Amino acid sequence: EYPHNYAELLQKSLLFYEAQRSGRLPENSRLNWRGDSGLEDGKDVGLDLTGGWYDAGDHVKFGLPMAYSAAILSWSVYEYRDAYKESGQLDAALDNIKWATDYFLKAHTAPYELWGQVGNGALDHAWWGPAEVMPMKRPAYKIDAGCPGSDLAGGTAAALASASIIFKPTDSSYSEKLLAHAKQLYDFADRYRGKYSDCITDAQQYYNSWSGYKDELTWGAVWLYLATEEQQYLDKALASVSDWGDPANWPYRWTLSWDDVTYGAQLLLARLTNDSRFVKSVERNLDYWSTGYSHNGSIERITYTPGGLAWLEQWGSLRYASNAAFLAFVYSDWVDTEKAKRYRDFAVRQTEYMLGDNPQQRSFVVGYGKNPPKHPHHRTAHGSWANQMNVPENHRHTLYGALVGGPGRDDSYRDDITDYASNEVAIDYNAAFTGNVAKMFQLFGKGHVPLPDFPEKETPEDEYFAEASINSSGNSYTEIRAQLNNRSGWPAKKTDQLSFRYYVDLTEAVEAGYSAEDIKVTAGYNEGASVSELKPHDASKHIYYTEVSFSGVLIYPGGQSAHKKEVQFRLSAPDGTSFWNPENDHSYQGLSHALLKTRYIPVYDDGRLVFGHEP
Ligand SMILES: [Ca+2]
Ligand SMILES: [Ca+2]
Ligand SMILES: [Cl-]
Ligand code: NA
Repeated sequence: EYPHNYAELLQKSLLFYEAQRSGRLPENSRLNWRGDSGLEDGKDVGLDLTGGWYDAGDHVKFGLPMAYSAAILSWSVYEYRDAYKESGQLDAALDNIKWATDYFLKAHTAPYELWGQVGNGALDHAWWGPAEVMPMKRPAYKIDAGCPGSDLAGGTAAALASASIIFKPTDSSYSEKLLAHAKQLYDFADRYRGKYSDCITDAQQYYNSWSGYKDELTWGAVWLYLATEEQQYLDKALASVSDWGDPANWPYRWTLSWDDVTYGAQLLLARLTNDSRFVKSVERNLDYWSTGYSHNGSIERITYTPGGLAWLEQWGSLRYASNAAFLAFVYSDWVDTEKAKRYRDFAVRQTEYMLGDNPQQRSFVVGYGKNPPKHPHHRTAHGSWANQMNVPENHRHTLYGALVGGPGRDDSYRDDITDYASNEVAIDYNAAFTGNVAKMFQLFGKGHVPLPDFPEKETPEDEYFAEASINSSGNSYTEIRAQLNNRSGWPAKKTDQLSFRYYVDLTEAVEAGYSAEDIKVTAGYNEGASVSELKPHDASKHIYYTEVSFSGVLIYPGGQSAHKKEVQFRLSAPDGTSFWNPENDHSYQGLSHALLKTRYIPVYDDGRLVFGHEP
């Protein structure tokens, strides 16, 4: 069997959020395959909008699911702080939530203005490569008083308010700052009513506000109550519920998600009030998800796969079962009735399904457990240099901790980078899941310890190199074809100051009465390089080189044309001479007429040797 370690699992789930980081990364970052990215986010609107999380396997920063994810992560630290502490993961949980809330503070530039998206969906998704080298424009979009977004603003207010609670013990001034912004955002949500996707209309095609904003208005208010213990916010929360309509008709067949936070709001209000409206609605939902909801005369129950997974729909199936399990866990830690036992058992069984107890006999958490998914739908972890999903054929990097979309309604599943149902990853997928892992550690994790010095720095493959071949060679010249490659991935990096050197031995020239001045270096077919005349490398041994420089030419791992540039160059002794001998030339060794990588044409970036061997 797989020997589960819930401290390790929790550690890895938080490492997933570290892999999602946009912006300038700290020096002490645990992932050597992530570098600075999105550094111009907000420049088109004159703001520093850098930081935050990439949503999924893409690089749009979608505000509504980012707020949701930070809120739920904060919620689980609020409920299960001791589990985070004893598993060693509290510092990492706070540090990862702070990455999101720091971005919310930058996005909240004015009391009634909130930047809600960076990146355009079509522009971002049309290109398949690592975040560090994104070549497209990344526009920023906002809501404000003239074009509001009570769902986005309310959900971000909830994220800041919940975060303000969990940061207070270790950073009271940051806590106070989070809380002050949360009050402003909630006033924005309350006073200027509308769905954010009616204003940031790009979001309609990815994170449409299907449920509207009445749920976020309750959600933000109750979180502000929990964060201030001021009665006005509880009153506002309860008043906002009147817009939910007749309590007999409250929905119960969905679950907590980035779109519908009704299920979180009513659960929090049930604990605060014991009002039968919220208690009954919570239990209708969790009955429907677990044993079945009894109408007195019939039993209504969510679809279950034959393998035991509670199956809501085709996309992010595991995310939905995890979100339900988190509600079940939190409710079963509150309520005293038999429903506490039934919901707890449900939550454990669903969590055990996605950790390996399923017909596929495999974990659905990348880099954890038995036979985890190897091909999650994730641009930067895959690391294509060619703008193609099947190049390379395996991921360059391990996206530790990511919960994939998972099986279909018949437990079917395919570990395929293009299978979006199976292998999508996303910050909202991992948010409640992270809390469920904390609870699994509390319940079953005695003696579980996290992994030390983890993860190990990945050893890079060849990232910068020339492939070269011999065009022709005579007794007075050598002509070379070269393609200078940037296939970087540890981390991927844009390079516009790449160069290489081609080394020759001129001993036979000196013996014949000639010198380096008599060799002419010329370019033929050329995609933007300069080729120097010969320069000395070792004067005593008559070793010279030509410097071939693509200075000012952008080369980067983002497409078949983007990752390489070509130049053909010739080194010529005077016409009619016969001394020229390439066979003792350092950079000529092993070359054939077929283009092939060579370690003897060293490559430089801004003058720094980055690959290959000098003589
Ligand atoms: Ca909503
Ligand atoms: Ca020679
Ligand atoms: Cl290209
Ligand atoms: Na693989």
